[PDB]
This record gives sequence, C-alpha cells and structure tokens, in this order.
Amino acid sequence: MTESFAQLFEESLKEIETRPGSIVRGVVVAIDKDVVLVDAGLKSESAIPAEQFKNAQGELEIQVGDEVDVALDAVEDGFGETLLSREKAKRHEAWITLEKAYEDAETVTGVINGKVKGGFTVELNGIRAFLPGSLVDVRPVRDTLHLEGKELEFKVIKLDQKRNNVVVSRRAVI
Amino acid sequence: ELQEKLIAVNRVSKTVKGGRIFSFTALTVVGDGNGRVGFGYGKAREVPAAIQKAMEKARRNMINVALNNGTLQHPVKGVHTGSRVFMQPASEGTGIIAGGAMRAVLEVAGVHNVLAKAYGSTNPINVVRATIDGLENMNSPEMVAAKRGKSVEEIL
Amino acid sequence: PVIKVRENEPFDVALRRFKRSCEKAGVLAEVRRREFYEKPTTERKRAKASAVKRHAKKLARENARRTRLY
Amino acid sequence: SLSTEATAKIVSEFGRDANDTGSTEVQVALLTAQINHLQGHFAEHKKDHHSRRGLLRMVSQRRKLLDYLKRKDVARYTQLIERLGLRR
Amino acid sequence: SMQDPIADMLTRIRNGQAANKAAVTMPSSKLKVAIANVLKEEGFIEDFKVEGDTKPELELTLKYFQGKAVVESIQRVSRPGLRIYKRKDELPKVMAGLGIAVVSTSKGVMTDRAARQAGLGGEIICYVA
Amino acid sequence: KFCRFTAEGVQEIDYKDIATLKNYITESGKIVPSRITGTRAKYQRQLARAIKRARYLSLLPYTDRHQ
Amino acid sequence: ATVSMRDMLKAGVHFGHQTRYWNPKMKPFIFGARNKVHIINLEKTVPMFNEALAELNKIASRKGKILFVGTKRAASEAVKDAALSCDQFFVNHRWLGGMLTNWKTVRQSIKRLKDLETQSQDGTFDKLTKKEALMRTRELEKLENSLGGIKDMGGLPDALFVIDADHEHIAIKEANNLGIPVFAIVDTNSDPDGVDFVIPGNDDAIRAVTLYLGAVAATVREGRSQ
RNA sequence: AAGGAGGUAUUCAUGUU
RNA sequence: GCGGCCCCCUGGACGAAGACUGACGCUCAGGUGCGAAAGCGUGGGGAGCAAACAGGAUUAGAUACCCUGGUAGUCCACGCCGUAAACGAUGUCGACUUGGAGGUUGUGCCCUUGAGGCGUGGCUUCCGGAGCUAACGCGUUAAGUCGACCGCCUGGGGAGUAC
Ligand SMILES: [Mg+2]
Ligand SMILES: [Mg+2]
Ligand SMILES: [Mg+2]
Ligand SMILES: [Mg+2]
Ligand SMILES: [Mg+2]
Ligand SMILES: [Mg+2]
Ligand SMILES: [Mg+2]
Ligand SMILES: [Mg+2]
Ligand SMILES: [Mg+2]
Ligand SMILES: [Mg+2]
Ligand SMILES: [Mg+2]
Ligand SMILES: [Mg+2]
Ligand SMILES: [Mg+2]
Repeated sequence: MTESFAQLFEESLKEIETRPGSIVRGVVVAIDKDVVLVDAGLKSESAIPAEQFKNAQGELEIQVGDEVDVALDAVEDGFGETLLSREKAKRHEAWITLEKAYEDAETVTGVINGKVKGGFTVELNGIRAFLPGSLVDVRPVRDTLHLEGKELEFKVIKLDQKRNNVVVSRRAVI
Repeated sequence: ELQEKLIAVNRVSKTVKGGRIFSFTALTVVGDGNGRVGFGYGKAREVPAAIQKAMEKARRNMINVALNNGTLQHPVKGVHTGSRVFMQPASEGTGIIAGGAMRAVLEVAGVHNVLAKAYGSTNPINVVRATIDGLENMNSPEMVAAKRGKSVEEIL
Repeated sequence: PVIKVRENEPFDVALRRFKRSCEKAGVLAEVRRREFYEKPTTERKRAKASAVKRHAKKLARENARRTRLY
Repeated sequence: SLSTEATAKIVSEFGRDANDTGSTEVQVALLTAQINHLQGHFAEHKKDHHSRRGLLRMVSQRRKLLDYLKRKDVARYTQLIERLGLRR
Repeated sequence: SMQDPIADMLTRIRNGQAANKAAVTMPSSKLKVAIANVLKEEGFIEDFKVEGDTKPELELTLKYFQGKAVVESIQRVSRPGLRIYKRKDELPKVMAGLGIAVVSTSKGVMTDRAARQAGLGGEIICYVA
Repeated sequence: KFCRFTAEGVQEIDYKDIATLKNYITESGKIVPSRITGTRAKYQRQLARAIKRARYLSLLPYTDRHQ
Repeated sequence: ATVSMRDMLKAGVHFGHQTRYWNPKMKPFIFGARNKVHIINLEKTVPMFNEALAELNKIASRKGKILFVGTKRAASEAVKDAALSCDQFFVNHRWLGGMLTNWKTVRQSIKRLKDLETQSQDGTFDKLTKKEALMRTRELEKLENSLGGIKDMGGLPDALFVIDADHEHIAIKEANNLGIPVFAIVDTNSDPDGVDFVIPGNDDAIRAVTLYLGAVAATVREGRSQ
C-alpha cells in the first residue's frame, strides 16, 4: 500500500492555509531575550522579535508551548525562512475590537492626536480615526490645547475600513 | 619507483615600489613508468625550493593512463589553450618520437613507442597539460567493450 | 509658476511657495540645458550612460539585499 | 493594398471554386493587379523608395511563381500569361 | 535552410548527450532509420522507435554508462558541400577499430567492418567514437 | 500607480473629454509623465495625442502664459 | 533507524525554496509548485535517505570517522547534540575554508589549543598578572568554540554528512578534492553535483534537521555497537 | 549650494484647498 | 534613418481559427537599387547657427581655445557624389542545447470576485550554467554543437600609396 505522496500532499494542503497576510496559529517552540521561535509549520520555524510579545509593562506573557496567532506575510523569503508577524495579528484584533465597539458603543480610550483632514484625528492601540472639528469637546472652552493628544474614551462613530481610517466622535458619553 | 623529470624553469618578475622581485617557477612531471603520470607547477624564491615544491605537487595529483604494451590504444588528439597535440601508436622499436615536453611526459608515463607532433603554441606548460589530457581521454578495448555492451572479441 | 499671494500668508511663505512652484516646473534646468547647442550624438550618449548607471545601481541594490555584508 | 472585393473577384475569376485562394495563377493575378495599381503612385511620388522596395519584392515574387508554373505545366503558364497580358 | 538532415540528426544526438537528455526526437526518414538501426546494433544508443502515420517522428533513447555519454564523438564526414566515396581498400579505421564509421554501400547502410568483410565500398555518412 | 484606464476598459481616449485630460496635465500645461501617473504606455501615447489635439482646438492651454 | 513519509511530511521536508531561485540540476527531485514555492517529491526522498543510511551504517561498522557539518544558525546546536551523542565529530560554526585540505594547519592549531588547555589545568595562569591570564583564557575559549568538535579526529574523516549543501559548498569541494564521500541534505536551490549521497529535502527547519540528525546518529550508534 | 529621511514609490481616500 | 497635429497615396510586421497550392526553397560572383554629413551644378529662400574672414584679448609666440561680427553652408526643387568608429567593430538562412528578472505588442482559459491567477506567439534589455575563448568575455537574439552559400586575412611600414 504505497500511499502516493500526491494524495497525501493534497490532504496536507487542505489541512493548512497558505496566503500572505493570513492569520494563522503557531506553537511557540522557544523563547529568548532577543527573539521568539514560533512554528506555524510551513517551511521553517520562524523567529519574531521580542517586543512584539510585550505589553505596556514590557512583559513576555507568552510561555514555551503556548499556542499563539501570528499573521504570515510570506511562506518564504529567499533565505529559507517563513516570515511571521505578531503585530499584524494585533492590528487585526484591534480592528475587530473597534468593530465590536461600534456595535456596542463601548468607550475605548485613545489619544486624540490632533488636526485631521476634516477636523481632528484620534489614535488608539494601532487604530486611527477622524472626528469633525466641531466636535472638539463637550464643554468647549476657548482653549483647544487640551483637545489634542489626550486620552478620550469614545465610541466608534463610523469606520471606512478600506481607507484604514475610522470616524471618532465626542459622542453622547463624551 | 617514481621517475621524475624537470621540463622547464623560468625566472618571473614582479615590479614593486622598491624595485623588482625575481622568483623562480619549475614545471615537473613524475610517473611510475607503468601507466600513471602527473605534472606539477611549483613557485618559489629559489630554484631548489621551486623544484622541490613542484616534485611534491606532482607526486600528488597523479592520474591513470590505459597503456597497451607500452604503446597507445589508438590515435588521440588533445588541446589546451593554443597548443594542439596529436599522438599515434607505433610499432615496437621506433622509440619515442616527440618534442621536449611530450618527450618527458611520455617517457615518464611509460610509453615506449609513439609518434607525436605538437601544433600551435609549443609553450611547455600548455603542451604538458594538453598531452596529459589526451592521454587521459583515451579508452582501451576493455572499457569500450564494457561501455557498448559487447565482448572484446566482438569489438576486435 | 503664477503664484497668488493669499490673505494673511506672510511674505516668506509666499516666496517659499513661489520657489517650490518654480522648482517643480523646472524652468532653470530647461534654460541651462538650452544655453548651448548639444549635438544629437552627445544627447544620445548622455541618455544611454544615465540609463546604464541607473540600472547598474538598481541591480547592485537588489544584489545587496541578497548578500549580507556582515 | 487590394480591397477585399477585388481580391474575391480575382479569386473567383482564376480559381476553380470560391475557396481556392492559393493556386499559382491566383497568386500571380493578385500580384499583377497590385503591381499595375501602384504604377500611378510611383508616377506621382517618385522619391518613395521605401514603397518601391515592396513593389520590387512583388515583381520578383511574381517572377518566381511564373517560373515554377512554366516548369511544372506549360499549358497553364501560357494561358495565364496570355490572359494577364504579360511578356514572357 | 535545412540542407543536411543527417547532420542535424547527429547534432541532436551530440547535444542531447551533452545535455544529459534521456531521449531525443527528430523528423523521420528511411535513411535516418537505417542509421539509428546501425547505432543500436553497434551499441551506441539504447533504443529507437518511430511514432506517426503521415509525419513520423524518430525517438532515440540515449545510453550512459558511468554517468558519461556513450558516444564520445560523432562527426558528419560526407556532407552536401563535399561528398566522400571510398573504395573497399581505403575504408577508414575509426579509433583503430574501437569506434565505427557508418558506410552506405550498395546493399544498405552498415559499419566499416561489415563493408570491409563484404568487400564493398560506398559513401561515408559519419564517424562515431 | 494604478493606471486608471485599463481598469475601466477604456478603448480610446477622447480629446473632447477635457476633465480627464485636466487630471493628466500639470499647472503649467505640460503633460505629466507616465512614471508619475502610473499610466500604461499605450494609453500614455493616446493621452498625449488627445492632449495635443485639445491644445489645437483650444480646449486646453499650450502654456499658462498666453492665457 | 527508520524514517517514513508521514514523519517527513509532518516535519516539513517537502517545502523547498521559491521558484525564482531553484536549480535546474535539482529539477528531477521537484514535484511541483504551489504559491511560487517548490514541493520536493518525497517519493524520491524516502529511498535515497534509506540508501544513505545504509552506507553510513556500513562505514560506522568499518570504524569510519563521520564529520557532521551543519553551520546554519538553525542547526548548529542540533548537530552538536547529535555528534556528541553519537561518538562522532562535528562542525557547528563557520566552516574554516581549508579544514580538510589544509589539515596540517588545522592540526597545528589543535596542538596550540591542547597546550593552552594544559596551561589551564596546570596552574600557569598565576605567574601572569591576571590580564595576560584573562587573554589566555579568552583565547582558549575562542579556540574551543572554533575547533571544539574536531579536536579528537586526528586525521581526515571517512565521510561527511552536510546540511544545506549550498551553504557548505566549500566543504563539499574539499571533500571531493580529497576523495571523502559526502552525504548531503540538499534543498531545491542547491547543486547536487559535488554530493555523492543526495538526500533531497528542506534543510532550513529545525524539525527536519532534528529528524535527519536523529536518524543518522541512531544508525551510526548501532553500526558502532555492531 | 549644503544637510537629513524614504524609496526605486507610491496606495495613503476624497474632502479641504 | 525616422519625433507637433490633420488629411490623401502607400510599404512591411505580428496574432487567432480555418481553407488553399504542393518544394514553388536558401545563398549569390558579375549586375541593379538605396545610402548620414560634408561637397558639386542650376534656380529660389535666408530667422538662428556658423568653416573662411575682420577685429578684441590671452600668450614668450597663439595663423587656436575665449569675446564681438560674419560669407559659403545649413532649408527647398531637380541632378551629381557614393563615402563614415556606415559599429553589435559580430555576412545571410536553417536545426539542436539548463535557467532568472524585466520591457513592449497580440491572443486563450479560470471565480473578472477588485488593477487577479493559469497559459500560448512576436520583438526586445540585463544576469548567469554547460560549453567556447589567448584572455577579456559570449552565453536559446551565442562568440555553444552542426548544415548551405557568399565576402575577406597571410609580419610592421612604405600603402589603401604609385601606374
Ligand atoms: Mg594551480
Ligand atoms: Mg606560433
Ligand atoms: Mg500583403
Ligand atoms: Mg556586388
Ligand atoms: Mg548636404
Ligand atoms: Mg548648393
Ligand atoms: Mg546658391
Ligand atoms: Mg566665433
Ligand atoms: Mg570603407
Ligand atoms: Mg567594417
Ligand atoms: Mg539576399
Ligand atoms: Mg551574460
Ligand atoms: Mg587612391
């Protein structure tokens, strides 16, 4: 029963997913001070820099043997390496969270960076939005300095997902 | 058992800021007179050191020639750069009729009767390379019969 | 380059805009190139040499991102 | 060149069906028609060497075809050159 | 223009051996089939066959012994620009009999050994070593 | 990038369609390069011909100076 | 021991390099392309691996010295572990151009390292003013890092087992010059000309190198057990 | 003219202007 | 060699599927034709540039480089001329031999999901394997392996000169 590699490989190909940008799970093989070896099992156990696994306190919550989720960029690089990125998965999660916040009016805290093309702009955890300049604040003192760069817990007014931008607002809560 | 022979020794030069630096190169050929021959090129500051290095280098990197009773199996042609060499088997007793580099290489490789001629440049280094190449690219009845799937009697 | 001075814009800003407009239109390069007659063979030779060295630099960069220097 | 209607007309005249377009007589007739057509062009525009070269290619190809036809079947050759009014 | 199909066939054989191809293909003719038969019987190619009704294609499956090509050298001798004919006495010895010259005699194409044994001359198509 | 003509199945550029050509001429009135616009070569040649015909018909300016 | 198609495919042996870097010499062992990545035909890997394993078994039975060469950042420690726990020698840092051909030089360096080691376990680093002692210690550390796995071979090895033939093309040429057989794990972008026992397969994944090294070390241990 | 940055170069909307 | 746009006359190339003729082909001494610029003859035209020439400088000198002018000429029509580093310093035609990245111009299929993916022809630039080469380098557009025909070479100079 010489099971042909053709059909075995076909089974394998339907077992996994191979496309740039795809969010794929992986097994954390080893952790070092410098990089973290992860394995999505395509051609090579990739290595991702350490800061991509650190929180605000710079903590490596990830441990050995943990199953993490990273976005594959390219299955190969010319250097015999599968290229994986954790920050891309973070952006994916942040945008899904922004979607849910739009659905449920969840007040997310982000730095309203400053003037945008049509008003002011906001940025929160790797996401960016614009709010009309008429919506600077609820109690609009003549000082606009405290309108930009500070923490605002706003609900997602809209999102032009294709444009990689959203529409923030000084909503009912704000 | 290895017969050795120095074919040529030349004095090359390398101009430096302080003047010229003259070094000596030696081309030698060694062989066991029974079908194995190699050539070596050695470079040194002095002639004895150069010939010593060349003799060692030639004692290494020997190759095997399919000799038939001290004569070649069949006419062979060889070529390296601008030197073209023609070697033909000859009947017993004619001796080795060849020019100096071919003479040395064949005498040390064990060919006792051969007709030879070099065309093109007769520069010794290339002549030695070409004749050694021709002697190496020579096939005997045993190997030709084996290669074509026949018997030696079938090949005659 | 026809620059209109806008309201409340200072003179420095207007002059900067006019300079950028002139540099974007490339007037001075045209004038310097038309100061003297250049033979067709000279024009063709200069064009070909520019293309050759630009292509060589691009190829060198592409090779460099393939071969590490450290 | 030659318009579609003229080509179809010549094919009908010289080939033994509507669909025989490759026969030697048909080719020679097409070449002769085009050659005769261009004489006005090369009588007005006398410095159009780049077109005169294509004209000479047409003439030479007609020569090769007539030679082949003459060596292969003399009767067709005589009939064809008499119809077309060509010397030799 | 193709004016020596036999030379083209030999050239395909030589280039296929230099490029380590398993088999080579060429347009067929009866002279080519005779030459391929001679090569097969002398052990220079592993096999030949012909495929096709109206436009036959000759396929030769080439032979390698120790990785190296079996046909070391193969050169057209008689060519359209210079035909070569040899009497039975002057038939050549290629590689002193270790190789074979393909001679076209009056009784078909054969090797120089066969022509010398049959007492015939003829045209010299090619040398094979 | 993004040659805007292939994606819309444009067969021939029209010298009468001024606004499109207004997108592909600069302020001084010269033609913007294909290396800048990302236009494909064939449509670039068509565009150049159309712009020259529009200049002839005085629907676009040769230069900014004359008017 | 024995490896199989299932284990190879689990470890990711079948993934080669992109199609724009492949070797036409490597063409025969290539199954197909999927998303601009070559797929190595394991139907060729399995029998070739077994034949190389058998030859390594025979050499180990004939008391041949095996040089495990793998110097990628992805297989240095794997090869060190396999050659440690197989009683053979290894190179897991840069391959010194001329290790084999310039053995004489390598051997003189070996002797220098051994003399430094005697100075270490001799109480020599005391008469020196602690800074020449630190320099000597650091020199010994560098020499150990560089020639650690080959300080007991003594002469030339009887066979080389090399990972990433292309990365180690120099070692292959040295072995062919000196007539030492080479068993090489070859990717799709590498040349199998200088290899005597080709083992087509991915040479970049630690799982794959671990598989190969484990199988080879088990075969060599069994062959020396005899 | 000098200095920095990005690339083989732009997608980065439109709006605004 | 060809560079604004438009019209009239006209040559060649390539692709798709099909039909037709049935070796009608390749090369080509002599021969014929085309052939940058300068130049020549006759007749116009002449804005700019500019051999010759005039003047001003620089220089030991400056029959030059630089400056101010400036004629033939450049332009057109018709003829002559027949040469160039007229170069890929690579004669024309045909067959075979691993690959990669592109450009341009056709054409087929799949989900065109949205400028996509998978093929198949023409021309074209770079890198590189085997092979070739004195080396430099060429490398499916060969300088590789071959077939056909045509042109040339035989030390430097005198000399592409004399008759
Ligand atoms: Mg040497
Ligand atoms: Mg000579
Ligand atoms: Mg036509
Ligand atoms: Mg002539
Ligand atoms: Mg003129
Ligand atoms: Mg005149
Ligand atoms: Mg006049
Ligand atoms: Mg002047
Ligand atoms: Mg001439
Ligand atoms: Mg010439
Ligand atoms: Mg011709
Ligand atoms: Mg190249
Ligand atoms: Mg003369």
